[PDB]
Amino acid sequence: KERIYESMFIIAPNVPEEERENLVERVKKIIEERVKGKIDKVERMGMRKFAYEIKKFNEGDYTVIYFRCDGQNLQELENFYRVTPEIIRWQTFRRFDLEKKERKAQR
Repeated sequence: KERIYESMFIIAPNVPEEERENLVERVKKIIEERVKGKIDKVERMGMRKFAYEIKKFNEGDYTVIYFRCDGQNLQELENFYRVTPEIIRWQTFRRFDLEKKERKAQR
């Protein structure tokens, strides 16, 4: 069956908010068209302060995207992040807990 992932990415706070929203849209399209993932949820968490600096910023605009795919093209997303300096931090995780939960819901 398909695997469930989260990807959280943080946009630098000196990027205008409309450009921030466009970056979000670009990430969605990378997941849809390149990862070949189905998006389940986009959580726009908005601006949040860090414990200590990241790339010399003290805050950044958080988004988490929950998606499912076959796990074979995840590098498409990683490679988008690698070339996009406006995204100052990201992390992508397979959500085994959510896969287990779904199997449980189904029975």
